[PDB]
Order: sequence, then structure tokens, then C-alpha cells
Amino acid sequence: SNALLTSQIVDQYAEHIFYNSGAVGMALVVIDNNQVVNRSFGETQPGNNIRPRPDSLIRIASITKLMTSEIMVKLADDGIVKLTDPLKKYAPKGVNVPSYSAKQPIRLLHLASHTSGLPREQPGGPQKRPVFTWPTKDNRWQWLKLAKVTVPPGVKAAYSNLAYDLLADALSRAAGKPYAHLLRDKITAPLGMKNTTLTPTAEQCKRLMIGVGSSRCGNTVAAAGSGGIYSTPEDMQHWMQQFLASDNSAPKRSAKREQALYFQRGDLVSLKGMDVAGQADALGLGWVYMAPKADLPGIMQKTGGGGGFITYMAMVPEKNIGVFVVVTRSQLTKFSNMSDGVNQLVAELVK
Repeated sequence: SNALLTSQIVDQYAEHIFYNSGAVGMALVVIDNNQVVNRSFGETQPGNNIRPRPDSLIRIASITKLMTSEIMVKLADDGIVKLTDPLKKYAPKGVNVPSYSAKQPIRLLHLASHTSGLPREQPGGPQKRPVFTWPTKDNRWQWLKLAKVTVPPGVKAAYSNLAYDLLADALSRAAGKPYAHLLRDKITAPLGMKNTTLTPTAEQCKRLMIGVGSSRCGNTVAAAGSGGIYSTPEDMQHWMQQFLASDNSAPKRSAKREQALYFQRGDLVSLKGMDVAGQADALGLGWVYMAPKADLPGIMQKTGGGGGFITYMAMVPEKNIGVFVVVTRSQLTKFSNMSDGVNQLVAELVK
């Protein structure tokens, strides 16, 4: 949009998203070419009357997947992995990785695009476990080794957290570093995202916002690949900015490769779990593309939910526009009441 109107346009939508979503608290980050607009509403804990701040800690939940895929893409460029490597290539010594058939193994690309045939979660976990703590890496590989895969890869999409944590395990093995070190070295340290972590301190935990369905703030390395990352609105602003040009900056070198599309909707027999923010017209590496329709532009997006947080990022890279939103839930919170509002805001901004 024209810089003369960016703030006013955001104001046409921000409070509506806040009220319609039934948020306890909300932070909204809008990047439109040279303009950055931040809004925050509500409270960091029900009834505390403290507005969220740029450094309020949040769970980004499944937005984590975009960084897992970023790491994969960066390691691929380094020659450390290939997207087409079978998962088994990065398996512990002597550990079996099940495949549909000998010649059709699960490859890293399948994990990243939800086409691996794996279930959404590892079956048979404990109940009332704090979010993003089970299964551990050791739990996953003990399960995997005796599991059966009964659909061939690259034929059905079915959203999976398990598959994304197995991906993080493989990337860690390929690089010979713990995953947290990769997240630090490839993403957060170079960008100064000093509050973006799987291992929050007490000082950080104190700043975690609270809504309905909250769980204790702790180590979430178990979900390193799928959902565990803590961050802040200001850290996420800096990360999103790398996908978007401004007068003073170009997108990071790997942006286009990170956002490459691998499956058109029609290239798949079926899709499950992919349509939370609207019909998925193509699947990327974590990223999901929705083609222009009705009064909406073509949008690259990712949704997330966990431990009382819901999150959404939507962008139109060719227009240098991106929107990130995080909400702590109340009881009546419906996800698409937040995401539909963001999409409509994006639609107004691209005008």
C-alpha cells in the first residue's frame, strides 16, 4: 500500500481481529515495503490489564515448521543434505526406517511437504503431557524402527508434526550439531533474535503470555522441528522481513528456494489438514500457497496453534507485504476468525 495509508488500513482491521477472535491478548506485526506497523491489544494474562509488548514471549507453534524448512534449504545449499535424501540416510547406526516399498523411501522433501505417509503424531503417548514435550527424539526413533508405512510417498498430503520432528533429527545428524545449535547458527544469531529459543530462561519464561489452555514454560526441544519454538513479536518481525524487499534491503539469498512449491493440489490424490486458513492450492516446504480467489490475492501462509496460542503468517512477497499475528485464546476463540481477518487486511494492503 501507499505509505500515506498503511497505518490507517491496519487500523481498519486490527481491533476487529482482536475482538472477533476472542483474544485474551494479541500482537500484530505488519510489514508493507518501508512501513512497519505494530499493534497490541488485550492482556498478557487473563485479568492482568498489561498490554503485550514487542518483547512479550510467545509460542509460535507450527510456524516452527518454516524455520525447520529454512534450515533444510540452507544445509542443501551448503551441500550438507539433499532434499531428495532418504530419511534412512540420517538414521542412527543399524536403525531401520520403514518404507512403502524398497524403491520408494520417505525422503526429506516428503517430510517437509507432508507427503511422507506418516501419521500426524506418534501414536500412544502419555495424556495431559505439557505441549511440545512428547515424543522425545529417542521416543521417535524407537517407534519408527518398528513402524509400517502403507501409503507411497508423494501421493497424499496429511499434515504431520511427527514427520517434521524426524526432519529436524535428520538435519541435526547431517550437520553433526544439536538442532538448537543449527537454529542458533543458521537463523537466530545472525539476525539478533535474542528471544527465539527452544530452551527459555526463567527471565524469558516470566514474559510468556497466557491464555486458555496454557502449559508450563519449559524446554521444548522435543518438538524442535514441528512446533516448540518460543519467540517474540519483535524477533518475528525481523525474521519475516528477510522475505520482503524494502528501499534499503533485498530478501535473503535463500528466500525463493525456501518458498518454492512442490505439489499443486491437483498433483495429489488427497489432502488432509492443509486447509485451515483456506483451500491450499499448492504445498511448499512448510509454506502453503493459496491462489487468488474472490477478493483475496495469492497468499503464502502458515498457521499454528498450541498451548493456548494461535499464530498465522500471511504474505504476498512480490508486493513486499507480510503480516504476522499471535493471539492467546479464550474459550470461544475460533482460529479462522483471526486468519480470515488477516487475509482481508492483506487484500486491502495490496491495493
